[PDB]
Amino acid sequence: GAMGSMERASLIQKAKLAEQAERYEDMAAFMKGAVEKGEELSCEERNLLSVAYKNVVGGQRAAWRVLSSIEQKSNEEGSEEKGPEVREYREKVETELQGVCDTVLGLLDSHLIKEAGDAESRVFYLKMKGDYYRYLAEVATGDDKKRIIDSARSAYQEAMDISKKEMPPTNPIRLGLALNFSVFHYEIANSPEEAISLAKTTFDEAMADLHTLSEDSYKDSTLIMQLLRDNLTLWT
Amino acid sequence: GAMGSMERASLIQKAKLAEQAERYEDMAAFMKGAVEKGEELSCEERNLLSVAYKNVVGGQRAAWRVLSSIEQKSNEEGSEEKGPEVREYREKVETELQGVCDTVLGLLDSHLIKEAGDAESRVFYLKMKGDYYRYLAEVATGDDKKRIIDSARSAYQEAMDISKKEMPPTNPIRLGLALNFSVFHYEIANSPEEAISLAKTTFDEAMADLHTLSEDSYKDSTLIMQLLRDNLTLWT
Amino acid sequence: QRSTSTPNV
Amino acid sequence: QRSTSTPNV
Ligand SMILES: *CC(=O)NCC1CCN(C(=O)C2(Oc3ccc(Cl)cc3)CCCC2)CC1
Ligand SMILES: *CC(=O)NCC1CCN(C(=O)C2(Oc3ccc(Cl)cc3)CCCC2)CC1
Ligand SMILES: [Cl-]
Ligand SMILES: [Cl-]
Ligand SMILES: [Mg+2]
Ligand SMILES: [Mg+2]
Ligand SMILES: [Mg+2]
Ligand SMILES: [Mg+2]
Repeated sequence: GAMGSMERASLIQKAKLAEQAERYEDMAAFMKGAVEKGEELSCEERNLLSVAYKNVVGGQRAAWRVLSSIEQKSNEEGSEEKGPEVREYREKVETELQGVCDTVLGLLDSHLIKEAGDAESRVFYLKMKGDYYRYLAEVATGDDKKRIIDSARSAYQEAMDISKKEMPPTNPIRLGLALNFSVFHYEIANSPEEAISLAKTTFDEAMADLHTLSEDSYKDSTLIMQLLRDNLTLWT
Repeated sequence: GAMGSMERASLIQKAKLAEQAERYEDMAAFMKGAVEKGEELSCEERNLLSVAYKNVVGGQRAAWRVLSSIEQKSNEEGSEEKGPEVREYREKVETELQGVCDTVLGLLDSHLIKEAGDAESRVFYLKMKGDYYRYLAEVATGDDKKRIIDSARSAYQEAMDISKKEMPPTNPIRLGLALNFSVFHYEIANSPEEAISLAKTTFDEAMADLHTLSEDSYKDSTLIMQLLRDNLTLWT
Repeated sequence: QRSTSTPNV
Repeated sequence: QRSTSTPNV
C-alpha cells in the first residue's frame, strides 16, 4: 500500500540505511514494499528481508516472555489480585506478534515460495515459513497449537528433503535449517531425542565435508556447527 | 484519543509493565493517556513520563546521527551520486523525532507546567521543556534554529532560578538540570566557557553540602557529580 | 536457558 | 565523543 509509489531500487537502498540506523520496523516495511513489487529476490535481498523481520519479531518475543512470566506469577496461589491489566497487555503484545508472523507468512505464500525454483532460494523461504509458524507456536494454546505445530513441521520437512538432495552438508542454509528444526523438536514438539539426533548427525556430516571449503566458507560453516554443539551441551 | 476509554490507574500500571518489557513506544502512549486525564502527576508518575519519552527520542537521535553522517559523507567532493534516498530517509526520521518532541512540549504546555506549584514538580517540567527544545535544536537549521535555541535557554534559565532559590545544592533534580544546561551551553549554544564554569560551580557547591545527606541521597548526588566531572575532563 | 537458533545474517 | 547528559531515571 504505502510503498506503492516508491521505486524497488529505492526501497532496497532505504532498507540498507534502516539496517545501519537499527530502524528494523522501517527496514521491514521497506522490504515488504520491495517484495510486493512482484519480482523474485536476490540472495542479498532475501538476507535483508530476513534480518528486518527477525529483529522485529525478536523484540516482540522478548517482550511477550517478560509479560507472560509476570502473568504466570500473578496466577499462583497466594498472589494478590491486580485486575485484568497484565492479561490485557500480554494479549496486546501477542496480537502484534501474530500480526507480524502472518505478514511474513503472507509474503512467502504470495508469491515468494511458488516462484522460487532454485534450491538455495526455495530452502531459504521454506525455512522461513517453518520459523514464523514456530514463533506462532510459542504463543499458541489448545487445538490451534496442534495445527500450527503441524504447519511448522511440514515446512521444515520439505526444506530438509530439498536441502539433503541439492546442497552439500556444509552449506550454511542447510546447517541453519537443521539447527532451527532441532530447536523446533526440543522446544516446541516435545521431541528432545529427535532434536539431539538431528544436531549430532548434522554436525558429524558437516565435519566430514570441511576439507572441501575455502577459508571464508569454513568460517561460516564452523560457526553454525558450534551452535549445534552449544545446544547438544545444553541438552545433554 | 485512543486511551480515552482506559482508567488512569490502568494506564499507569501498563506503563510500568511496558518499562519491564522494554516497550518504550507503548510506555510513552500509556503515559500520554495518563497525562491527558487532566490530574497532576506524582513524582513516580513524572519519572515514568520522562523514562518513556527519553527512550523513544534517544532511539530517534541515535538513528538521525547515523543517517546525517552517511548524508554528510555523500555530499563531499569525490563522492558518487546516489540520488535522493539518503536525504529522504534522514528527513523521515527527523520529522518523526520532531513529532515526538512537539508531543512532549504539548503535554508540558497543556497543562503540566501551569498546574505545577511545588518547586520539585515545576523545576522537573521546566528542565524537560529545555531538554526537548535542545533535541529540536540538534536537528534545526538557520533562523528556525535561533528561536529554538532561545526557547531551550529560556526554559533552562527559569528552572535554574527556581532551583537555586528553593532546593539545596545536592538535590538530584537541581544537579541534573545543571548538568543538562551545561550540555546545552557546550553542544548547542557555542559557549564552552559557560559550560565549564557551570559544571565547576555546581560540582563544588554540591561537594560542600554532601555532609548533610543520608547514604541513599549521597549515592544519587555523587553519581551526578561524577558526570559533571566526566564532562569537565572531556572539555579540558 | 533456551536453545540457540540461527543468528541474524 | 558527545558530552554526557542526565541518565534515565
Ligand atoms: C542468500 C544467502 O545465501 N543467504 C544465506 C547466507 C548464509 C550464511 N550467512 C550468515 O549470516 C550465517 O548463517 C546463516 C545461515 C542460514 C541462514 Cl537462513 C541465515 C544465516 C550466520 C551464522 C554464520 C553465517 C549469510 C547469509
Ligand atoms: C519525582 C522525582 O523526584 N524524580 C527525580 C529523581 C532524581 C534522582 N533519580 C535518578 O534516577 C538519578 O538522577 C536524576 C536527576 C534528575 C532527573 Cl530529571 C532524573 C534523574 C539518575 C542519576 C542518579 C539519580 C530518580 C528520580
Ligand atoms: Cl493493553
Ligand atoms: Cl523515506
Ligand atoms: Mg495478601
Ligand atoms: Mg491471544
Ligand atoms: Mg567515481
Ligand atoms: Mg526537515
